[PDB]
Amino acid sequence: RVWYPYGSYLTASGS
Amino acid sequence: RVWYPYGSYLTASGS
Amino acid sequence: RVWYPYGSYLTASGS
Amino acid sequence: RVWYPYGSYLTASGS
Amino acid sequence: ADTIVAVELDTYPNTDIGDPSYPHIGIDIKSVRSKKTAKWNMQNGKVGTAHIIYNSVDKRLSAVVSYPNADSATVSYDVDLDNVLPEWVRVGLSASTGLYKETNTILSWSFTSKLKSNSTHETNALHFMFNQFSKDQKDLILQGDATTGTDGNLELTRVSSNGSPQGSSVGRALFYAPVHIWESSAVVASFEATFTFLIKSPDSHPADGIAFFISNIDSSIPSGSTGRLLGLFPDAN
Amino acid sequence: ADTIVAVELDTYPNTDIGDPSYPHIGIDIKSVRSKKTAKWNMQNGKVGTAHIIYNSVDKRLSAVVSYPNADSATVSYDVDLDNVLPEWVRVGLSASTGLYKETNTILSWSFTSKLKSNSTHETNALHFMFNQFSKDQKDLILQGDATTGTDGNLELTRVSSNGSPQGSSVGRALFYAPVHIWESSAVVASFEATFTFLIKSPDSHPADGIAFFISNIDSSIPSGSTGRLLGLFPDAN
Amino acid sequence: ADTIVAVELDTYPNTDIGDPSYPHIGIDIKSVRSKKTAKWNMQNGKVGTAHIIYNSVDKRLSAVVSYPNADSATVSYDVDLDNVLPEWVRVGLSASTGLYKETNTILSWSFTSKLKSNSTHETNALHFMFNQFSKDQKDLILQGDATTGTDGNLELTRVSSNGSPQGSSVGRALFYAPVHIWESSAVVASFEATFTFLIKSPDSHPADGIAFFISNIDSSIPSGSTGRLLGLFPDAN
Amino acid sequence: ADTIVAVELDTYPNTDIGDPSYPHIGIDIKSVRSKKTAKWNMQNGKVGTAHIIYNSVDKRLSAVVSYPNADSATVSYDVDLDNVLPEWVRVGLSASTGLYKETNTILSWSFTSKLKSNSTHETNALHFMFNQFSKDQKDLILQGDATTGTDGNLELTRVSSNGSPQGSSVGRALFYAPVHIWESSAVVASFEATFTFLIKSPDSHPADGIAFFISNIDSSIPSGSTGRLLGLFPDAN
Ligand SMILES: [Ca+2]
Ligand SMILES: [Ca+2]
Ligand SMILES: [Ca+2]
Ligand SMILES: [Ca+2]
Ligand SMILES: [Mn+2]
Ligand SMILES: [Mn+2]
Ligand SMILES: [Mn+2]
Ligand SMILES: [Mn+2]
Repeated sequence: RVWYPYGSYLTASGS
Repeated sequence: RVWYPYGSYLTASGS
Repeated sequence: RVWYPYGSYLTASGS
Repeated sequence: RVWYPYGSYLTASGS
Repeated sequence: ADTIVAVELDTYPNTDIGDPSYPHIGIDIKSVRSKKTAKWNMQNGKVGTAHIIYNSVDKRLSAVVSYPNADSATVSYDVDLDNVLPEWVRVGLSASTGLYKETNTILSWSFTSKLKSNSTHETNALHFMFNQFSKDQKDLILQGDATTGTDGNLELTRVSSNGSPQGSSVGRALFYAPVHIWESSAVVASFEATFTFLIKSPDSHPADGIAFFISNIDSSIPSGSTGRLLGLFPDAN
Repeated sequence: ADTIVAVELDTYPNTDIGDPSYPHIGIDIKSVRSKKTAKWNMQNGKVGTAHIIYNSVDKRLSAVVSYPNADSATVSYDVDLDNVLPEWVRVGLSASTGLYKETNTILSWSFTSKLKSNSTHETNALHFMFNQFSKDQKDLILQGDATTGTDGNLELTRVSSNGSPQGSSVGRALFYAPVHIWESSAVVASFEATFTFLIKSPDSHPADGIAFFISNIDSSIPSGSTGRLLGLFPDAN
Repeated sequence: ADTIVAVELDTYPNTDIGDPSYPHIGIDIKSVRSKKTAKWNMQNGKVGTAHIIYNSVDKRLSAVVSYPNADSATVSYDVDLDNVLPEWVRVGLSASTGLYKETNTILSWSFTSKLKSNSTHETNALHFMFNQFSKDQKDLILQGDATTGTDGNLELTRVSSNGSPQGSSVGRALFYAPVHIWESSAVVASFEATFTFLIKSPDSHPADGIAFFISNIDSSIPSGSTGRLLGLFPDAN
Repeated sequence: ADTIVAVELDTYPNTDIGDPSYPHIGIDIKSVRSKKTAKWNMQNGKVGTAHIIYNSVDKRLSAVVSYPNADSATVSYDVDLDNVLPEWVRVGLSASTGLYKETNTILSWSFTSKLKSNSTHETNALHFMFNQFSKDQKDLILQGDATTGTDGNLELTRVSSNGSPQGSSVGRALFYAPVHIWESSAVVASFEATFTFLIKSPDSHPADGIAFFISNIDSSIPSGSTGRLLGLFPDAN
């Protein structure tokens, strides 16, 4: 856990 | 004079 | 870090 | 072909 | 005023001026109101890559932005740069913050331009690649809050001593030499740009974004072009 | 059979199988019947240039053929090479004659391919450039009547002692190493090919043309693929 | 029967055949007994970099091996390659283990060759870059225990599942296409190669080394050339 | 006040200041009196080629000048450029005439510089290529009588309408952007430059020469540096 905020979409991987 | 045969088109220059 | 043998001497860097 | 002066000697090519 | 053509990596949605309701990628032509956009899954905290391409045959400007192992976003727009930009331009990177902030760190940047006139193999080319930025990068013109040398990276906007980003900041970096982007008698003209960035944000939403742009040589940061204006436009028309 | 993708410089109009009523440029996908074509003002006697580009972002294959100081011809077609070609291929040049003839001389040839996986700067590249062809070009696979070394050029089809072209001839030249043209996990994949040619013809109409092609590694000249088949297809379906 | 020219990253003192009494880098011309060596502070578990260059003007073969932050080991030798190698050769990487072992992992490999001849601006060039290695790398020739695919890397010798190197192992990798390394007509001929490596020894006692080599097109591993012979020479004369 | 490093194409024996008694090529380090020279069979009316290279590993500056079919003049000198030039410099071309004249026409110019640092695969590079020269070449700095546009070429000194060279003339051309020619951290630093020239003398009695040089960013033509001084040095010490 750390984060990618108000992120958007679908199937992706770079934690 | 030498040539570009049954040539096709328009405005061009390489004799 | 298994440091290691077969590497010469003189100036280095590590911990 | 104004050949020319200021160019050394030895092996060449021309006509 | 200046003549801008840019590919923006917009992090905040200012629906009050065109922005879609989510972080997005976009192509701007002389206006902050993108001619075309695409959804983008920004990932606060990690290193991403942006690839931008254009050639005079298809006359299509396309961009790709992705994160290692995640999905990538693509945006394309048909445009004849010949009658939008002057034949000589300057290329650079711009970034800004405002109410909300984020870091706008550039870890590497490369550019390649090629122009072959109708005389054949008469190709003119320009290429530069930056993987390390020194404290004194004489081949770069820094405007606004831009600075180099820190960790070998290029920080486009203000960053505190500990690394915390600051609000209401703008800065750009343009490559020093003018670039011949198009020629009247050119069989083929093309260019490709690439750069890796790192956008980290402490507060709620990060803002405002980064953008790759091409402009008239003597271009400079418009006054008040902070925030939603990405340091590229004086107004939002 | 083989899997071909080619950009043909068709010099003779075989309207009996699709050809437009004039010399043309075209994009062929597994068939001699071009998916798209463009008019071409061939110039018997002089050196021309052909530029071919493709990138996985726009997935558009485009070509440009021109003569110094004349007008150029452009052809483009949207195609996702990923599901047309195998990930490993071979690239080469093909040419042929039949009832009518012409010389099919290649004066220079360069190729560049780049593949960057989703791991970032993980770019794989291949690049070769031929400006001189020796009598023994070990990095080329010659098929049919192809020969190198004469005047440092690559003659794809039969040429007499004095330089007169011969009828019913075919020959190709493929670069020796296999090429990785696309990868499953590739953010961006692109390639560009360029070559200068010299088509001279003694008789009425020159024929049959030259073509840049990509195929399965072990590809070879189909039987009877002379004439209208440009040494690429077994039939005209 | 084989002509070999190589820069060796000797991690092992076989002082019984010439090796100095410490890890070193050296230049070999048709013999395992280096013409010139240079002390090398090899570092186990750390990624290193090797850079090799050569030009026909100076006729000097130079190499640099370094680790980030540490210093560099350099070695040079004056040799006219026109009198040592055939016109067409094949380039590659080799490594071996014997009584003692280490992993000989290659993380990336680049190579560039250029030849200019009796014609203004007439140059032939070959360039390839590997940052990722597929399980099926069709443009590489793997000999002996060499393999690819594991973490996108190229393992020159056996390593097992848990990543521990095996003794008495030998492997090589050569680029598929032959290379034109020189020609009489050539005005300027040069080449440069680069590769990053990771030599790890769990037992912590490295052997035997990695090497960059050039040889005749038909080269293959000599009998019992494991261990001190680095998979290059048949004997130690 | 200026630091100059140059490879001179001296078409004139000013044996009163060191020049051998025939046309030659030489390497100058802060002085017009070459450190090392080499006989050169200069050819009037014929296009020639100059190739200059240098790397930090060997620290040798080499140059080759040749004409198609004729032989090559070569010259090398061992010099560590880290102790002669500042970190940032500007590269360019210079030429002059005096009592006697010749045309100093440049038909093409290429340059490539590279720096690798304390980071695996971390390199900075600059590359530019000129085959055509526009009347308004904004990425070049023309000093003295230098001009561009005439036949797409770059005329370093005066030539008049009928193409006849003028005496007592001096001109230079420098690339606009500063160049990073070296750095302490650099593991491998190198550069190579190439240009084709046409030295013609109607009267048939050449003078004074052309030169490729590197200098501090703020360099300009010294007073009375026409003639034997090649527009580089203020005196002949
Ligand atoms: Ca916005
Ligand atoms: Ca046809
Ligand atoms: Ca050993
Ligand atoms: Ca002189
Ligand atoms: Mn926007
Ligand atoms: Mn057709
Ligand atoms: Mn040894
Ligand atoms: Mn001199």
